[PDB]
Amino acid sequence: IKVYRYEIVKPLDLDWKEFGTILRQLQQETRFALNKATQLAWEWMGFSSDYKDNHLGYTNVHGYAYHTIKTKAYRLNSGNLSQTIKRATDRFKAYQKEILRGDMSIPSYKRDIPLDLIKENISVNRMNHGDYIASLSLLSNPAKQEMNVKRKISVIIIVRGAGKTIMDRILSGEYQVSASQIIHDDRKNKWYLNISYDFE
Amino acid sequence: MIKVYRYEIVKPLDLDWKEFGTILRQLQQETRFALNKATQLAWEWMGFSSDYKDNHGEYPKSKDILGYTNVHGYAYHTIKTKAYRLNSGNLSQTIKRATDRFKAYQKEILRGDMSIPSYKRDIPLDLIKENISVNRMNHGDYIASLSLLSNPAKQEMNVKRKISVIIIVRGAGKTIMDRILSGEYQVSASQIIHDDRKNKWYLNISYDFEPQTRVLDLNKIMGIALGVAVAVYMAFQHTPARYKLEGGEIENFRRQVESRRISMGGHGRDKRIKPIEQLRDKIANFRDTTNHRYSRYIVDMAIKEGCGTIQMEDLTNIRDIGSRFLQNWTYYDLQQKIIYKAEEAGIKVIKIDPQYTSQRCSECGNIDSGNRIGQAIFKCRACGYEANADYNAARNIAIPNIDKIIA
RNA sequence: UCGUCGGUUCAGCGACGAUAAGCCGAGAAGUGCCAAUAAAACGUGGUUUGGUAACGCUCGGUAAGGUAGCGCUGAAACUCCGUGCACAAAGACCGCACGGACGCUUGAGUGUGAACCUGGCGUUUUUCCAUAG
DNA sequence: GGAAAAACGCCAGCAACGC
DNA sequence: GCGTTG
Repeated sequence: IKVYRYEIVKPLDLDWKEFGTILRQLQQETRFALNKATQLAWEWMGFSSDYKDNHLGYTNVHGYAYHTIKTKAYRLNSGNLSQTIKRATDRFKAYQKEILRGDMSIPSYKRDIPLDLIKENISVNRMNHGDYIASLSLLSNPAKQEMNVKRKISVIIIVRGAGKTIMDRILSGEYQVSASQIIHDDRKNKWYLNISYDFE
Repeated sequence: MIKVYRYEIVKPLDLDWKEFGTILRQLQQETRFALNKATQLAWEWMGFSSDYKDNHGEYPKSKDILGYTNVHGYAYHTIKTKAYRLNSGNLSQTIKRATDRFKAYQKEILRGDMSIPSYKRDIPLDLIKENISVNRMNHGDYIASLSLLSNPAKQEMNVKRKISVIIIVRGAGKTIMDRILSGEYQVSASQIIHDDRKNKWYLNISYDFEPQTRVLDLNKIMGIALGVAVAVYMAFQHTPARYKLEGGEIENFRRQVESRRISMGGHGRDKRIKPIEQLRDKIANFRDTTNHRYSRYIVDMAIKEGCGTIQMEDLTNIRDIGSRFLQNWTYYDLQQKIIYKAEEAGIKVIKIDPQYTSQRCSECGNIDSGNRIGQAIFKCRACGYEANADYNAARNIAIPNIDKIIA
């Protein structure tokens, strides 16, 4: 259930300008969904005001927020958008009593946001040549029929030394990949992949 | 200009200390509530205005939706029910601070470069300038009378008038308070703060004052260099006088807290960390006192030589500032103290690019990387200039447009 | 050696405390742990409630200057003398003003020395451990 | 990795009128 | 002198 990051040198079938534009667009939609889910969690928990209610078939705040957000955040994969909205609504529910008491203001989210990835959308592969391919399902079908990306996005990851013990038990079958993220480092201009893994 | 002086509250006059402490803690809880709820209401108005411009076409008028020109006026009307114990002018100033911080930073908050500000537990108590009154008695006491409670809180706590405390007015605070009471200085909006180490309450008075007008020649410039063998070196172009600060006390304190940090359960996080924060607050207070001393010496040595302009480096793009003497200092704190004390003295502070400033010879201007040959001495090649490296650097700082001259 | 009080910070000095990097309470928001029960989203996923006291679990306690006893007198903290004014236990008193004598700093300021622009919020890296090359 | 600390950075420090 | 709103 622990994390290890793996720096991405390049995508295989793309250049570093198409892939970077795709990742900045996905970061914009991830931050939109994170802020809007906090607003809808504020509205759902009561909490609002008189001037907004003086101006639904959902069990929980996650489903209502998901079905509201998924129209405008259409470029993200649906499981990834669900994993993003779950993070925002669980952060609001873990902090709800201090928000009501006035020991805290609103939860907020930074610009250089991580991109979520459920375990159905992460693959890794070694070949006979020696490189390490991470296959990432990052887009939806209305986004893949418009950016004309044909397959899952395949990138090469630096697996050296300390993480090389970690990755092989992933490919053996001994480690299970949990939910991961794609993160960015602004000072290094470096994209990393925070692979979470399981052992019992 | 405006500065701050603190005064220690000895005792309340007509109350006991236990009731007075309970009242102060309750007003702290209400101040923190008011700050965090005003932040929440400003964020909610931001979201409502974005959704209104989406659904309608224009931004909504606050006076039609809320009933108020400002969101501060709506936040007062909301927060006033659960913050009924605060004095209403102090509550209005607190909500004004919260909504002004949210309003000034709204583009940075919308862009994601800044978080929405949350406010902490041990918060100061605001006091508008109409709620402060100090009086000196005939036997030498100083009474500060403070409006802290509302009209319901005075009835529920059995208080009839303002709360009067006794303050200690000694030293430079005697001079500040005597200039307050004669009208020469003017009180601004002030604070009640608390000190956990000594368990002391303080009246933190902000005062407006007009500084002393001098005659200083704007064409004379003093240059300040953060040396590698001494801490600060100061030089001039128009005069061969040179001043320096070396850290003997800095070098002594730096290993008397390194010889102490060589050795370094079940009742929470605030135990297991209580003796190390004493050492950390000691280090922070030492750096604050040292930066105040250094700043007063640097501005005093520019009053002495008639200079009207101070020039020093710019430390935002160096990244090897640990190679200087001081070695890990709060350089920003020192430079901000330099700036406000020079503005109070009448001197302009101009930060310049430290392009090379240690390879240039300061007598002709030839830049060679092999000029300094051992980190204390400076040898030129084109004129044979023999100097101290920090003095040569400080003399290179004191030239009026040296950052354009080098590059 | 570390700390407490002597107006604020750093240092000194006087007087004290110390196994204080100690010792003890209560409580249950969270990370575990144990029981059940398992939503949203696309078999995967992980939900909701209760208990438990292990916790860098939560909120607190716990040492540290001195002071005159018959409504008056006036004792006691960082130089002395005088004259006033104010003060009977104190988290709260040991102070203030004026005059002088002795110093100190550069005729004034000063009375242990130097200094005395803070508070709030944000950011991002650096520490410190754990870990593996 | 985790979980915090500390250096860097910025700005304020209300006003007018009514009971 | 506090309370409310620009």
